[PDB]
Amino acid sequence: GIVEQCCASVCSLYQLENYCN
Amino acid sequence: GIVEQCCASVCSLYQLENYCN
Amino acid sequence: FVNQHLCGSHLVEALYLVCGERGFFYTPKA
Amino acid sequence: FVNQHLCGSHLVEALYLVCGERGFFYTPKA
Repeated sequence: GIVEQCCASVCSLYQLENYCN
Repeated sequence: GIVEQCCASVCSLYQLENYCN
Repeated sequence: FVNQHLCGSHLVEALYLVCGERGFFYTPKA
Repeated sequence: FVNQHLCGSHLVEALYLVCGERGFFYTPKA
């Protein structure tokens, strides 16, 4: 999930864009 | 939509909570 | 703090504060 | 600005900046 991938671990642009509509 | 209801017009708690999961 | 004009990052912050753990969806074209 | 630890309102702000017009969904329990 977004918190585990981007807060608990270092985020990435790939990860973030998976949550755009 | 959220922008028309809460930015272009005055928001409300009812409106905002319609967009919680 | 919710009964005002909330635009842009201000709107997103309000959703964050109000929705808490549930999270939310922000769609400015629908 | 995206390749770091992004928590809380910081994460939501990044999604806002990156996703732009498309908007996004923020789900911290999935």
